[PDB]
Amino acid sequence: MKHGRKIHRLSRPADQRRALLRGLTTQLLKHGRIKTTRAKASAMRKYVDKMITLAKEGSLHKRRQALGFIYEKQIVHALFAEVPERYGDRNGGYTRIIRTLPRRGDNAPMAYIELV
Amino acid sequence: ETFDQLQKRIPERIIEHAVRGMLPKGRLGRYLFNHLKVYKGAEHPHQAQQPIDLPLRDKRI
Amino acid sequence: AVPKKRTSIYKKRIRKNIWKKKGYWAALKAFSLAKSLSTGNSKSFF
Amino acid sequence: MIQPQTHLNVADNSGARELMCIRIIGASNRRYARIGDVIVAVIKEAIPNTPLERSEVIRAVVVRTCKELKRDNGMIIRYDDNAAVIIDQEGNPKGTRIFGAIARELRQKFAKIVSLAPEVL
Amino acid sequence: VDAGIGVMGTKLGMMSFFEEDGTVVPVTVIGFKEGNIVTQVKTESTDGYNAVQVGYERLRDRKLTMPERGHLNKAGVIPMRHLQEFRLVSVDDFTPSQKLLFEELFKEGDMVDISGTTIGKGFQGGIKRHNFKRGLMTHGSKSHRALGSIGAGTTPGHVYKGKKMPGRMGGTKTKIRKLKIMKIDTDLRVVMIKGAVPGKPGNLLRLAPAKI
Amino acid sequence: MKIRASVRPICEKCRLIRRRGRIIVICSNPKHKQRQG
RNA sequence: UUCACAUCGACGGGAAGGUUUGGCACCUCGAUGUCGGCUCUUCGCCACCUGGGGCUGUAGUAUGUUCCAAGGGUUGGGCUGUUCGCCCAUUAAAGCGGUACGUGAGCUGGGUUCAGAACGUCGUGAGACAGUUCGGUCCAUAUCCGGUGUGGGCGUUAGAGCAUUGAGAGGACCUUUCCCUAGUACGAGAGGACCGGGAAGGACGCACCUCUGGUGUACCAGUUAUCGUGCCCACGGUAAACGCUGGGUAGCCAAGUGCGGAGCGGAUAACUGCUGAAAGCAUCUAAGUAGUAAGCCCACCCCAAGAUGAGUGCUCUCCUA
RNA sequence: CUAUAACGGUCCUAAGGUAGCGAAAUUCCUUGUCGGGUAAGUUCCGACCCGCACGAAAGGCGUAACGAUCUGGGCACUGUCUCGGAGAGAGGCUCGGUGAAAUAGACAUGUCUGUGAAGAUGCGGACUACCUGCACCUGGACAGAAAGACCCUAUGAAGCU
RNA sequence: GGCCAGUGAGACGAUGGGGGAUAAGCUUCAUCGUCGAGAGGGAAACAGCCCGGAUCACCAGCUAAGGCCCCUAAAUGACC
RNA sequence: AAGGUCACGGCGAGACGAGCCGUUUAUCAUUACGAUAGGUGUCAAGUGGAAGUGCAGUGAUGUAUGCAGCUGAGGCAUCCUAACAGACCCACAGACUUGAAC
Repeated sequence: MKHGRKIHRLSRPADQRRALLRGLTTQLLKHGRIKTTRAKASAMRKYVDKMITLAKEGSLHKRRQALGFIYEKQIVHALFAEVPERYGDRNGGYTRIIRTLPRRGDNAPMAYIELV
Repeated sequence: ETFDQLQKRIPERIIEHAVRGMLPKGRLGRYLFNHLKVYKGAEHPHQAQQPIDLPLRDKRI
Repeated sequence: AVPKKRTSIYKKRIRKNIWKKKGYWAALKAFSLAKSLSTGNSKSFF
Repeated sequence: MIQPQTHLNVADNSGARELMCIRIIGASNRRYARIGDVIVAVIKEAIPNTPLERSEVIRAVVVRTCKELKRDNGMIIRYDDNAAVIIDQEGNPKGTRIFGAIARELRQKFAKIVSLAPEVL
Repeated sequence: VDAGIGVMGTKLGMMSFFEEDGTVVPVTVIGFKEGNIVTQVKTESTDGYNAVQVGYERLRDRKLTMPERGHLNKAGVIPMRHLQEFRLVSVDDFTPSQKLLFEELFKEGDMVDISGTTIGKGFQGGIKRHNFKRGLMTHGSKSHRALGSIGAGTTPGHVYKGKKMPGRMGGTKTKIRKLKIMKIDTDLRVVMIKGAVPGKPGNLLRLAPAKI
Repeated sequence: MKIRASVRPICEKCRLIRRRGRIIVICSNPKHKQRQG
């Protein structure tokens, strides 16, 4: 039974799931709009809201935790120079979960992530 | 479960158990099982076809 | 585990038609999605 | 929680050192012996200047335990060892000086253990 | 047949009441979303039995269908979600027109019974439904935790009905009995009751006096 | 009680009474209080 | 001590049961897998305990034997492959059996002692022992019935949303010490009640996470080896599905916490009776009728009108051509 | 004194078992009796010798070291257990693709009880069951295998003496 | 006699016995009946028990064994 | 048509079906309903003093900022994001017959 276990685990083990989270939110912050599955979409939604509001207060500690979470070096330093100028006054809700057709070969419920 | 226990509890299952073993228990005695209308009260709620009393041929009752 | 005998044409057409009726149930959903995919402001299907 | 194969230390100077307790009396659970339950001990080793030798079946009282002790006052008392008092069925032990502290609920049935105790918490 | 009308309330967590004597008692906290308005009484004349029908959880009218809200507006009361009766012996004096009954009737009655949906545990095995034992974990064994033997030999030729198999454990309502009442709150709309009600905080809960 | 299924009335006051189908034997001495066959 | 029948009952006799060893060889060898253990039933009474009673060579405690009663229980262990059995600590008691070992298409050891080897004995020998010892593969995705859960269709005579009655069925109805009565009846003492209450337990069951914890791969903290982040700091990856540890919220769980097992409710079995005749005496009965069992039913908790006998009550909607 | 036989005679052999061992890998009775270990020990060790049926190169009695050898006991250690509980993966469940197999007379394939080639969904009487899926469990279909390795028969086969 | 087959495992029931335990649906014989190789009716079902011997048709009648409350045909027939 | 089903956002419900709770000018005001899930802001709560700087020390390290820093499966608030767009099933007095009064 799963009463109140609000972690959203995928079809992958724990450390591989962490690497899926970090890599897919990294390239989500790289391209902005991205094609995922819906489980991967909500799993991106929590963590990428944590990474938008993490470097919202652009200190050194937030920048070092944020650089520790994201893989690529030059994308964290392109983030806190962009998120207070764009996502000020939004106060949560930084994405959008536009769904699409299922994937040929799996009938996988396929989703599509914005930044709005 | 004995006879006085049903007759104290639900009496209209007595006669309903007596005549159910008198009818051919296939698909057709099950259809004419519903023709039986047993009521424990002194008055029956039927005014269907002005029910005439049943003719007996039994001299020992 | 090993089946004792085989099934009839009876039970097999029942089970196969329950399988294909289970395929019938998942296309009026696709008719609804194909009808909502048409002209209208829907915030999906980029 | 005192299983029927545990080792309990002695809480008196009756003449033993530890004991393999066997199959408690009173509470018929016998796979969970809480405080105040007498146990049919056997002597694993003893003091060899006393009429309590090896392999001797005796009755004792569980007076300390590593398992908790729910009190109505809100407190929960627990020790770090297991202890018994080599007892007789008429109340008092045959060892006078009680070692270590005990609780105070067992005063309602075993008053001589409390009266001979160094600390009653 | 119950010995009196009861109320229904929702569970709101558990805590510990400190009695001034010094004891510490584990109590469940009961809230009341809306007053348990008597909606429909069914007497011996127009029905085969006698029961008082109350309800709970005043809502928005969109949440409630046309037969439901038509039934509730037949009594001239607020539209509400939950709805249950208590069968009561024919000495009753209850009008179905908006009797917003207050919760004072349980404090002197220091015994109450409660019913509620226990938390479901889904399709659980025989090791936790019916308190079986597992096999040997080692010594070359293979029937770990399994159900073991199911029936007797050739002469039955089947298994007895009602035999303890795995199945869906929780989800049905239960009633735990003679639960002694404690400190009500006439302003916090909260009743302390020393025990453990069926279910997590949030569910409906029948709160009706004892049947001993 | 004595279920002696076939012993005779043995004291001089063993009256013989069939009650409730069964045959019993009563006497002044409670030794002889029997229920027969 | 007298005394066949409180209790045993010699010499004999009459039955029931199919649980041992047997007899027959009637189904099965194009295969019905023996003995023990684990798990999990269910049933019988020829009753070990619990409930009621009679008799006692029953003063009371405890009995001996026996009647009704199978609802419930019938421990943990040392030996042995063990069934059985012996012993220890107890317990109210540690019942005997059926269900093909009850149960190996649920699971494991001694064995129909399989193939290797050794000891004794037999045989000239190959080899053999209803003698002993060591080692020795055990398969499997449920077609159908059966079961436990959970739907979908259709029916319930318009279509629905709720609300319940309850036919029927399940579970629970178990049990022990300690105290008052009372050291009172009884007994020369020693001992020590029935009956009616209370309290603490045990198993079982239904729940819950407030406390105490176990886990908790959401988590945070310490540290080893190493590779990356250009480098120091500080982090990230890996050391399976936590690198190893230290704790933990919410879940789940118990060892923890609450609750349950109620009924001057109905009828009975054994028994005690009240009037009371067939034989003007009598007798528990032939007429009527009273006390009373953990047993039966109801009440108790849940499911429950597919109860096709398909229930009852309230409410909504059937419009245009 | 009860014993037991140092010792004796007799029958038959080729000779009637020497040292040492001895309820043993050997002992049926037997869980022999005693002592140790254990709360309790048909297993173990130390003894007695009543050795069914030890015994001196088919060697006997011993012992250091050695053994994935057998067996008895103890310390530490732990889910083996009391008495289970939680968590992580691969399956299992659902969806999309691909897609078998053993088996199979036809199956419109209930329970009790009785009968019957003596253990019946198929026969009889009664009771109970709306139809049909899905997920688990395996009591029955004397379930699947595979012309019973055990037992016996063959005027069978073969190895060996 | 000629040509030419099978069969040579029997089973139960009555009587006459032996083996047994005058136990077995047990075993072996002797006479007979049935089944084997025999359908139908009665026996609830059910090889051997009773009636009975099926060429075939009839939407014909009378009977044997056995039955005449209902399931299920015929008497809730009569008198002791 | 009433009422359902799909979809949609999920659940203290759950193998799948089920079930349950939402499905937005998602109050306005004098006092119980129109916050479903995520994010955000705070409060319980867990580990427990983070980085950076200064100071002391030859250095390991300790100390102040600082119950700070992360965690936020739980509570409340907040419409910032997604609850948009839909679709489909069920309709049109409910056969036949007696009795009663209107």
